[PDB]
Amino acid sequence: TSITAYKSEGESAEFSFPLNLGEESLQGELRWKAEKAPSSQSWITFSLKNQKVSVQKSTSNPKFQLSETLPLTLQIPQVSLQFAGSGNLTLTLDRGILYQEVNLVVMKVTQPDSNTLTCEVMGPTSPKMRLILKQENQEARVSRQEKVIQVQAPEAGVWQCLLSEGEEVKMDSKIQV
Repeated sequence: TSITAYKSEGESAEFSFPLNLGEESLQGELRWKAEKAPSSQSWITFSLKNQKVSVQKSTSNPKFQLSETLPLTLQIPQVSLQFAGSGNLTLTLDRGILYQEVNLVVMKVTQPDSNTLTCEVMGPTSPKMRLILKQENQEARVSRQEKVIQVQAPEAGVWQCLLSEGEEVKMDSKIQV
């Protein structure tokens, strides 16, 4: 089921749904819940006929983009902490309602003044997930088990910011301070 896409702001998230591509025709719908402003209405309606995907009136916020053919890739295109959350991609009567869960977690690293270095993430994170601000190739300076960690008066250099679950680093992002 589930699929998670980890991205730094300003990047593209692209999900790929690669299931049982026979001669199928579908009606498909994707609806999204953006994490802090859960203003319901995000969706895209599309249809499949002969391997050509098509969109029946979609939404515009975020601008979901669908692949005009198989394989059915949905791409949210210039990610932002404000679009992180998750949604389900319902597929239809292929034979029944086939479904997929989809998520997007977003990281934002900033140097707000020069006392501050910040790293914040938004979206669906496990609680065995911690944020880490490190110097480019050195060791973790801060490793807090929160969603926004901060570092006081960072030494000039490449800092890196990482999201890890267990010994698994889900993602990272660098900044030159």
